[PDB]
Amino acid sequence: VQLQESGPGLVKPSETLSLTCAISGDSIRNSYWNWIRQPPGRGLEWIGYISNSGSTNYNPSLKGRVSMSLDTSKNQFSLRLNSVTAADTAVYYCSRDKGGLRWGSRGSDVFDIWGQGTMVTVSS
Amino acid sequence: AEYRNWSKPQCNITGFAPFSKDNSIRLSAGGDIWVTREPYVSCDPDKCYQFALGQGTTLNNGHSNDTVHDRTPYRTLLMNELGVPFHLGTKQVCIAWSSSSCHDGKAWLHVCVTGDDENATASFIYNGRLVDSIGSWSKKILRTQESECVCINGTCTVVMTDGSASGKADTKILFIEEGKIVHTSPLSGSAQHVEECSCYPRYPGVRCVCRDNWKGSNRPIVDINVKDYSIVSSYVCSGLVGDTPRKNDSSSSSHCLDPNNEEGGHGVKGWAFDDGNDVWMGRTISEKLRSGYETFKVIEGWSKPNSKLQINRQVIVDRGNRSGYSGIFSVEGKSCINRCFYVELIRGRKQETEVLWTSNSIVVFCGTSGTYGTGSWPDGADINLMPI
Amino acid sequence: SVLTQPPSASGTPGQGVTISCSGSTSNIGSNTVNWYQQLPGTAPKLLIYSNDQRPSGVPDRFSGSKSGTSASLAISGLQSDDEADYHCAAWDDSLNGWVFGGGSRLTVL
Ligand SMILES: *[C@@H]1O[C@H](CO)[C@@H](O[C@@H]2O[C@H](CO)[C@@H](O[C@@H]3O[C@H](CO)[C@@H](O)[C@H](O[C@H]4O[C@H](CO)[C@@H](O)[C@H](O)[C@@H]4O[C@H]4O[C@H](CO)[C@@H](O)[C@H](O)[C@@H]4O)[C@@H]3O)[C@H](O)[C@H]2NC(C)=O)[C@H](O)[C@H]1NC(C)=O
Ligand SMILES: *[C@@H]1O[C@H](CO)[C@@H](O)[C@H](O)[C@H]1NC(C)=O
Ligand SMILES: *[C@@H]1O[C@H](CO)[C@@H](O)[C@H](O)[C@H]1NC(C)=O
Ligand SMILES: *[C@@H]1O[C@H](CO)[C@@H](O)[C@H](O)[C@H]1NC(C)=O
Repeated sequence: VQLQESGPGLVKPSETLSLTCAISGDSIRNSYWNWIRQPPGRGLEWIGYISNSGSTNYNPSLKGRVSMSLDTSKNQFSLRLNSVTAADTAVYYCSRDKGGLRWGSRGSDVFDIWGQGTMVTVSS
Repeated sequence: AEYRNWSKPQCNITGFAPFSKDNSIRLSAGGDIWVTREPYVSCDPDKCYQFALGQGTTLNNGHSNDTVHDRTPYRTLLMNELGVPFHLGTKQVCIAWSSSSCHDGKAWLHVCVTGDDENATASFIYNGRLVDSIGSWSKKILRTQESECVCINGTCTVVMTDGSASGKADTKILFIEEGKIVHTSPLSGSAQHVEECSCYPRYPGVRCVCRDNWKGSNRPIVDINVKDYSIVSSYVCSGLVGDTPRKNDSSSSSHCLDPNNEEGGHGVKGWAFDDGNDVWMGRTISEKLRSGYETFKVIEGWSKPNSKLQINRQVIVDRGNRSGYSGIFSVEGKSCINRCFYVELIRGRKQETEVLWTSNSIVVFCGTSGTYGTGSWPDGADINLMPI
Repeated sequence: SVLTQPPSASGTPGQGVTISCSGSTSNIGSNTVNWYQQLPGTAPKLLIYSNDQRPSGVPDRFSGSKSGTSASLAISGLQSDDEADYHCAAWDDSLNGWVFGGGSRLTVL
């Protein structure tokens, strides 16, 4: 599969950042889809994931300003970050967690497929 | 009363010691004991109960004839004390040929599936009253875990399968709060067939070792997150597959991402759980039939794929004695969550063409951090002295 | 991030470097660790999962281990192609999500 990100390169402060990730190959009906963000010169930060079943999870550190949705008709899924601040600028990747155990001594190939990312800048 | 959290750590397991026995078939020769199949054990915060799916008849009865069919209108979920045989005083808590009973620390929850095979009703009865109900979504023999469910913080999780028993089927995890279905999440992950899960609490969620009836002789694991309703799945990494029919230990394999396609054309309800990187598991002695039963720990069998290093092997039932569905239930200790398992010993048709009925007994072992000995605890009922 | 990594880890070509992720109990201590390689300018790529396994394609020179509440990634061979950032992801249990705490940049002089 191939995940392609698309979003506004520049977002005004306190506005809403709407990113989109388009998925090829396998359809978005069988895995969890996560958003990761990497601030410039910093490490990756997990935003949250959503599956078409309604199972959603968000990073508590975001203070609940994040919203993600799926569209199986378009085979796409979008991020709806709210009230962005100057510290919200980062490269936003969309990745896939195909499932697999997340507890105990056995894990799985989570984030096996990533996207090239989009540099979302927050300024005026 | 308070909701069970299961927040205590899982204490060390060095083996399994006998905890209970039924002797139901032996007592059936003289007593009035229900004809039962597919049992399980679930413990309320004070004491443990045994459940079964009675055929709506007793063993010394004319209606016990041809009691081999898995789904009849007269099957009922029998429930009583762990140890008391299913006598005429047993409480039939619901109508079901596929059930899942489990206690949330305040009241019992019973998921009971009955009705026609194509059109089936799953009734969710909480605190003695019917609180919810759903219908078949795939219209092909709706079923459930056939064991205990797990309730974390009052949010019980049940595994409901609907579809073919030899092909792709839709498996949904239903999150139920006080008998009301609050969420439903279809199975997601690497498991291609999930059926008859042996769920146990693994804080902060639930872990279920299910049975693959389509292609896998290795048991899938399904992790259920009661917080955000996310379901993940894989297979057992241990090379000693615990699902019969299977291939022998020399030619068996399990790479815990796909079914191994080794004699996966059938299955039996089984169990397993993780002790660190090791896996405690139980499986029948015979590779083709459900005869005998051992339990053992495979070293690095949970993390390292295709691990065949077994240790602490125990023979629960000897090779020449019939076994059946087995399952796991968790008991809250003083400071830990002990894991116990039950083994069903099936007697009657069609393996034994002497009697006309098909009943069972149960033998329950519990994990211990101390020492133990050997021995075998079979049915012990001579089929020649049983009524025809 | 919760996971802690050294800002950088360096080693001469031909030798081997070990990169360490340090986690808590509801972290690497109880869950597995996945090691991701991010080339400068591109997306991170999975290198190690389940602390030992390797995806189909990842060379055998990359190995992993877990010691209690810490994880180590060992890179034998160490050609100039391995100069990249390495991130360690563990499924946290106190937040029911993923923690990275990356930042380890590997330089091969
Ligand atoms: C699977 O289970 C679900 C849930 O139980 C089923 O869904 C129910 O299906 C029943 C049966 O179709 C349906 O009840 C009918 O509702 C109709 C209106 O919606 C009624 O008109 C109808 O009454 C007529 O049919 C009955 C036989 O079904 C007769 O006994 C009755 O006297 C009526 O017949 C007279 O009237 C008709 C029309 O005027 C006339 O043609 C006749 O000659 C006669 O004069 C039923 O009451 C429920 O409404 C459904 N409920 C839901 C929630 O869906 C589903 O059908 C099942 N499917 C399978 C395959 O098993
Ligand atoms: C038992 O059931 C079978 C089939 O239902 C029937 O043929 C038989 O007559 C019954 N009675 C006995 C004694 O087998
Ligand atoms: C159980 O749920 C309640 C909300 O009804 C919450 O306040 C409490 O912290 C939960 N307990 C847990 C998750 O252990
Ligand atoms: C075990 O399996 C192998 C391969 O399927 C077979 O050759 C052998 O006969 C079986 N039995 C024993 C005892 O090895």
